[PDB]
Amino acid sequence: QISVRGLAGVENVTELKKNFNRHLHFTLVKDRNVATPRDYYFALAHTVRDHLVGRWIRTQQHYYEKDPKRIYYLSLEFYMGRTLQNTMVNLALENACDEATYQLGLDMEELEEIEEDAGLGNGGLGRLAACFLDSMATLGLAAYGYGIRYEFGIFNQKICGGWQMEEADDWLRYGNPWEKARPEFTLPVHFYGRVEHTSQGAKWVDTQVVLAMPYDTPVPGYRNNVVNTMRLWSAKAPNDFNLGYIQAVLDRNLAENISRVLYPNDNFFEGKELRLKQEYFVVAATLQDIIRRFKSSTNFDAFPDKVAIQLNDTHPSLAIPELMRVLVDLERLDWDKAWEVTVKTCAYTNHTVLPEALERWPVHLLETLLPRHLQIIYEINQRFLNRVAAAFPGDVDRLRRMSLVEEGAVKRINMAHLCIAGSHAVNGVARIHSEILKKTIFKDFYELEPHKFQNKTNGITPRRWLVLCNPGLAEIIAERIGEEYISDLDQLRKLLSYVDDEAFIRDVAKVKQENKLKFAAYLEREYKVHINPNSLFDVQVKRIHEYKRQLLNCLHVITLYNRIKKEPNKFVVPRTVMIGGKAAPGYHMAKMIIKLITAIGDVVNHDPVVGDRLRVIFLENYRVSLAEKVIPAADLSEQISTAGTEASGTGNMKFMLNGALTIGTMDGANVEMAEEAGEENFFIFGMRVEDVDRLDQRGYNAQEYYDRIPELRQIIEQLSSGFFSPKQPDLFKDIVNMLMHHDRFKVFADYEEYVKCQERVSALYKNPREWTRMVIRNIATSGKFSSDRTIAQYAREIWGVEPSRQRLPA
Amino acid sequence: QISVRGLAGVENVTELKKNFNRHLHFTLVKDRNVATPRDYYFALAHTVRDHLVGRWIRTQQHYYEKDPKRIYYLSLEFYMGRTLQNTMVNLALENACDEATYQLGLDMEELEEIEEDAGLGNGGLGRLAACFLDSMATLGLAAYGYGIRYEFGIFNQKICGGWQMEEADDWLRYGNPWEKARPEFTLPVHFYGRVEHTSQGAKWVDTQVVLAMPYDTPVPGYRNNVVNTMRLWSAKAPNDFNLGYIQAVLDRNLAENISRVLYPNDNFFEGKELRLKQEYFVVAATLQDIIRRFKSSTNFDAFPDKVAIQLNDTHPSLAIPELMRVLVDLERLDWDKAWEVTVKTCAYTNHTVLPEALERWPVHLLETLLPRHLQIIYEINQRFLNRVAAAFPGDVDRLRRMSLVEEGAVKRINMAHLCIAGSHAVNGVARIHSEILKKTIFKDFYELEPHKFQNKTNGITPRRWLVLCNPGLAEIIAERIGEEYISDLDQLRKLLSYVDDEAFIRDVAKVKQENKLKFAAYLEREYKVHINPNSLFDVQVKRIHEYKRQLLNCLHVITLYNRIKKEPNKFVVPRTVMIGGKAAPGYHMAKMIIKLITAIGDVVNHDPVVGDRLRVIFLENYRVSLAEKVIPAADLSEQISTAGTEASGTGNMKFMLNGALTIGTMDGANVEMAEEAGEENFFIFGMRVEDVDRLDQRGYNAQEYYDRIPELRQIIEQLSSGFFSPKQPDLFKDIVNMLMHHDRFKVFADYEEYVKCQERVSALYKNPREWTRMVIRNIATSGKFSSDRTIAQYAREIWGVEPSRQRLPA
Ligand SMILES: O=C(O)c1ccc(-c2nnc([C@@H]3O[C@H](CO)[C@@H](O)[C@H](O)[C@H]3O)[nH]2)cc1
Ligand SMILES: O=C(O)c1ccc(-c2nnc([C@@H]3O[C@H](CO)[C@@H](O)[C@H](O)[C@H]3O)[nH]2)cc1
Ligand SMILES: O=c1[nH]cnc2c1ncn2[C@@H]1O[C@@H](COP(=O)(O)O)[C@@H](O)[C@H]1O
Ligand SMILES: O=c1[nH]cnc2c1ncn2[C@@H]1O[C@@H](COP(=O)(O)O)[C@@H](O)[C@H]1O
Ligand SMILES: *Cc1c(COP(=O)(O)O)cnc(C)c1O
Ligand SMILES: *Cc1c(COP(=O)(O)O)cnc(C)c1O
Repeated sequence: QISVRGLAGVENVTELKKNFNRHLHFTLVKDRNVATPRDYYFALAHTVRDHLVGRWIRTQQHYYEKDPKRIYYLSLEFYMGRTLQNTMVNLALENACDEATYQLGLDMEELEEIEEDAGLGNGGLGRLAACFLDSMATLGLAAYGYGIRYEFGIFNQKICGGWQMEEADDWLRYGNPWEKARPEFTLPVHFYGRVEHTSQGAKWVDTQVVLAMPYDTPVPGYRNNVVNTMRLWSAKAPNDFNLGYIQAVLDRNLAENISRVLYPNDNFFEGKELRLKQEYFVVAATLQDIIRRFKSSTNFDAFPDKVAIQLNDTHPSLAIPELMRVLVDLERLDWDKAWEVTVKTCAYTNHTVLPEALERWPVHLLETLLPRHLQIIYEINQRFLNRVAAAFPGDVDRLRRMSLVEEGAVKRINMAHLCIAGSHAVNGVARIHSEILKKTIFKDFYELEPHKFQNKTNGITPRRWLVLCNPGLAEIIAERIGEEYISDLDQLRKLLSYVDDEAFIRDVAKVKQENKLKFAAYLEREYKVHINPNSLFDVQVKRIHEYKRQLLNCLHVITLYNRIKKEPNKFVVPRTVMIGGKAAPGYHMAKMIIKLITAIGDVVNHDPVVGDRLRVIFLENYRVSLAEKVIPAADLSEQISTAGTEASGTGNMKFMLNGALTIGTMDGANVEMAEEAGEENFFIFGMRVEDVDRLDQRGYNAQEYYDRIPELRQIIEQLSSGFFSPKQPDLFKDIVNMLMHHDRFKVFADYEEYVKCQERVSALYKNPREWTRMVIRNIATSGKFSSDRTIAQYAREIWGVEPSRQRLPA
Repeated sequence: QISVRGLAGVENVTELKKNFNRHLHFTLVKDRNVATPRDYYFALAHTVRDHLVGRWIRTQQHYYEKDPKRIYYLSLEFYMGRTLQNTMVNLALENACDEATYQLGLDMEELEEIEEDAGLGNGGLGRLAACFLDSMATLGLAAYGYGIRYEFGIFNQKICGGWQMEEADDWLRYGNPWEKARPEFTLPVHFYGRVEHTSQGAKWVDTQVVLAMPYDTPVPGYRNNVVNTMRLWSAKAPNDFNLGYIQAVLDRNLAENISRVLYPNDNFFEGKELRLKQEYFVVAATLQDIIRRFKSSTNFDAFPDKVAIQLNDTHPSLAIPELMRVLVDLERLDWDKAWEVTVKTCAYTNHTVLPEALERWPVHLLETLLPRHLQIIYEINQRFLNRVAAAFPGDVDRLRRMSLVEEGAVKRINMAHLCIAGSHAVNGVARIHSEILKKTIFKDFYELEPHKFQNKTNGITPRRWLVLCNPGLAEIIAERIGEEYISDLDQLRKLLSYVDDEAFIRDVAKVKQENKLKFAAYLEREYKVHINPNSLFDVQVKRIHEYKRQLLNCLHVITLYNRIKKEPNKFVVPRTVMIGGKAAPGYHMAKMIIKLITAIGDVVNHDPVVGDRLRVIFLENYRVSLAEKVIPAADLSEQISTAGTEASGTGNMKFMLNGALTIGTMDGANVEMAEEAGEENFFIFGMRVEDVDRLDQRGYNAQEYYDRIPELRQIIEQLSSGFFSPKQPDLFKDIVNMLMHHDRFKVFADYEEYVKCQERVSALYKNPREWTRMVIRNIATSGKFSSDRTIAQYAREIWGVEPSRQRLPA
């Protein structure tokens, strides 16, 4: 039906129908009389998978023959979401599959909804890794994603009595048709033991062994016939493990727990032994695989010419001492040569400056679990500090600040300092964040080695985040400027010539309206709730965290409610305020924020004086598949973190691409988005980084704001007195106490400017033509935020490889 | 090449090659350049599996339409072995697959050796269940096997320093291509809780829930296009299970442990809670499935007309109170009606009279785990004892003996008594065993309800145990009498007309000689040991147990050694004595017996005076796939259990079919084998049951035999003094002490007759023509021991269904 979804040729459709029926019969062992919709989904997924495998084999064969430099992207998280539609988009099969299924009496959209998200990440960091894989394949890079195949991904969120409850995400229950187990490339990983010093070096002995079994998933590029690999490791006990008899078999679970569950924290370091085991597990298995592939092309001087290892935050930082262990202890390279190879091979991306997010492992843990790695870390530290002392003689405090070993009650290893010492490139993820790294937390390292420090502003894939989730928008764009923009997003600039075009204005608004109707209906069906689709859709979706300031949004919502109640017969622009996201299970304040949001909804949504002027909805179980539905429906994107706290953001970019305007602080990538679109086309408010710093020097006193702003005082009195919790009047006292006395994120300091800026949003929404013209100016300038741009910069400036848009033969 | 393996038509071969390459490419995601032999095995298995699925769907469809009476065979064990060859045999595909693989440059026999045994049983009981499934499919019965999908089957046995070591049997590591997961038919199973009595009956509440997920495996009949189902249940935790967060997810293993591992005991009741959970798990899931299928054909009067449930020993005995629970508590039938339905539905097969093998569960366990079932058991008992009291008034001791509840230190439920009370048929597994049941342990029950008690002599499938494992023998038989004997084994009687046929005599001996050469070579390759293939192959393979008397065999072997050493220059018929089998991990005496056998080997095999006259080999890791290799190579089958202890045996039958002569006691099915072949064609020795009873009344005194038999005294002195363990002279004192003072199985009492009978074996082996003529008389009369005969008797005399040799259409 729509051009960007490709051709539905008679031959293709016939062949797809044949293969669908073949899989239903032979693969699934069903006939049409007892097949369920889930069987039909699987028969389609196997049909589409067959089209990948030829390209997958040929791509991997091509890399063996050409022997290009290989890029290894190491991450503890790959937030992939669903695969079926993305595969169809990238193979140009969507219209053919639609037609084929339609002729079989089936609705393909319904089958798509059956697939489970691969929820192997927490939020932005995990999703960035997924976008990056898509871009590396699209740009023809010989790239491999390496991670852990968690049995349970990010928990499913249920809301019960307004509180978050967690349920296990048993995503593999019905099988995963996309992966291929490769038990033949199973590798041993060692833990515990002790170090023996012999005549010819150190030996790590008496270890416990866990096997790492790989599962491979194909990663198709956009219409270029390249299919790369994501290799995820699963933990298995050896067969002699603990080998009365019955108990020894049941105790195999202790080893296999390593890959059981994703730690559900976003921007918070928990410090548990199981997490450290996960980190080493992924690193040790991956590095053996890398070395095997290198040897099957003595001479490790060429290793950095054939291998790049990108560390996604510090989570895989043990790659640095593990590489040194292998080169020194097993290959018998001298230390200095090994270190040169290591530094030239590794590069580190930092994703946060929040102190509670930084990994600082207790020395006693490393000593017990990884005794050889601790020795190597100490030697790295001594040699590194010797360089510092030579460059800054007498500066004893600098030595203490830069040490990999932190002194204190418990000695800890600072993993970020290890990553900087052992990498040839260190980057932040947006311009403001990379500057903050050089001025504050890594200032000392920047002064020693300025050449290491770079910026690589984040991006998102326009395949998933435009073509897949918003085909109506993709199509009206394609009608004007063709299809090349899908792999060259800078071509969206051509849309600025259609800012005064009456037909284009109408089409952009029509597509938004359709997306809003479709989402309003989705809400009714799956969650028994009614919304006005003519209201402004005001959306804040992201993990729940104090720094992201869902609480600031809550204060605005209550302000609007109180204004309506004060002057009920005055016109206000109707809004549907939607907030969604998961709280980490142990993060009490985040769980209280969720409860506050639902409690505000319980009052606002049932007040007959409000009517359909204001609705507050908590969107349950926010995840990649839900993002694909809500983002195309949004009018206003809330990006309201305290300046200096959101390293980049990527949700922000998804909203910009899909025709929402942004209300935001000058934080993370918001700064660059505003620069690209023009500040006049963005709703900027609040303290800049420098203003936050000035307040911190003086002392933040929240009481001053309470005393000066009557509207704010009223809200705090309502919270304290039980207005939003009549049966439990003190339910929110922890929230009030934090806001008044211990608010690290200065919610009150941005309240007045936020409310005023929100009034400007409402004023523009009253003039649909001008709202839509501003939207066009945003979409048109979103090209910089393609992850294709991001990856091309990594490739050229860090990895030393050239991207290619050349197609492999089919 | 050979006729019984079917046709290799050009069209068939071409199609198999095409599909093999299709699976290698699309299913396995390999090309020929990186494929391993394991990949080739999987590509073949998927190719053969495709030929099953059409017949499988059609068979199950046919049962839905015709609605025949369904037979449910409940077992905790299904000892299946490998599937690939058996599937080819039953579909007549073996020669075509051989030719197809040969044209691809591959050796099919090598690929077959890659497949793991499905080792989901311990020995005879589990293997009987597997033979039965094959016969039920071959006889066109609408039959379902129901069990547990253990993650770890019977342990792999390694011998280290002559001792058994156990290793986990991780049989699913590389995947199982034969099964199909059916997560859509997942069912809840309840544990713990308590009983509430309401106005309208008992309710079982506050239970813990475990999910039972079914996996289905096809069971093809012999060339009749029938494919039945074996449904095995796997334990899964619900997603809200224990739902800090991380620990709750890791604790899901506690529920999933139910299906983790097979208890490795043969003829020994251990009494562990986990085993009871396994028993209930299989019963509760299976009964829900049965009832669902019955309702999808109010009125449970027709239930026994549409359903038969066969209990494989007492392991699934909880089916009786579970059926009552469902009918009374959930369907609201009155007790008497429910009991009538239950009794008419259930039948019980007993497999042992050894007292330590009988299940007697402590009441406190049932009270905690299954409180409603315990109440139902007590009510069954009271009503049953009321009938006993009315039939035998005043006989208070009979009431105590027959009670389902045993008094004592700990009260126990006798599960055999429950099975008799709640079944319309009770059978033993060989004539002598069924008679023993009526005279001894179930005498009281027989007097109350004589009509319940039957015999069904065991059997083996001639598909696996002749055609598959011994194609050379199958072929030379087929050349004379055609192929119909493979599904009608009584036709082997026609071979008696070829007992004086010189060509047939020569061919029978030639096939044995070929099998011996092939096995001698297998031993060299896989286990670095050399044997004389002209020696008599004297084989005892079965689980290690005192009752099976591997020790009696050991005494004969030492006797032969001592005779050689006494008169080294006298001719003796050369022998290779092979003993193999697993010991249960906690059965200390069984483990000592293994060590004795290897220690005898260490002395005998290295004595230069013995030469190649005598070799003693312990066959490591005895299992179904090893049975298929060693049994066709055997000359002498050792079946030497103390009279009254081996309920039937089935190894005995496998040897008879494959051209070995038998040395044995009049125990189990040996009695019927000797009756069929003629006692003159069997090497019978030792005490009969009545002689054992006479010795028990007088008192067995082993010292008397030691005092009277100099050859026996010498052996005991050798064991005691360290002749077979020079570095640890007292290593075998537990064995000596048991034989001299606490031998329940009267080894010494049968020693003299055993040695004399063995001398008669040697004398016959010296005359190859007469040995082979006796062999022909055994093979010719083995027809009774087809499991097809056994199943036809169950079908007619217990289940009330008619077997059919009619083919479904292809
Ligand atoms: O489990 C942990 O220990 C953990 C998880 C995520 C993070 C994390 N740190 N930063 C992020 C997000 O990364 C994305 C992608 O760069 C940025 O857009 C966000 O600004 C940042 O918060 N996530 C830190 C620690
Ligand atoms: O795990 C247990 O608790 C268990 C296992 C097997 C047995 C068992 N009882 N009898 C058998 C064997 O059954 C076969 C098949 O009928 C007979 O041929 C053997 O004689 C018998 O020992 N096995 C008892 C208990
Ligand atoms: O000996 C070979 N001949 C041809 N191709 C090979 C050989 N070894 C590896 N390859 C290719 O590389 C393999 C995948 O690379 P790996 O990820 O290093 O195992 C296969 O996909 C092959 O296409
Ligand atoms: O509604 C129906 N129409 C046709 N066949 C059915 C229907 N329901 C069940 N069946 C058959 O029975 C099913 C298997 O039986 P089950 O083991 O009871 O699920 C399928 O194999 C079908 O062939
Ligand atoms: C993009 C995305 C995020 C990151 O959003 P931010 O607003 O940048 O934190 C988190 N979760 C999901 C499911 C996403 O798709
Ligand atoms: C047949 C068989 C048995 C039973 O043999 P018995 O000699 O009757 O105990 C045990 N194990 C395996 C592997 C078998 O094939």
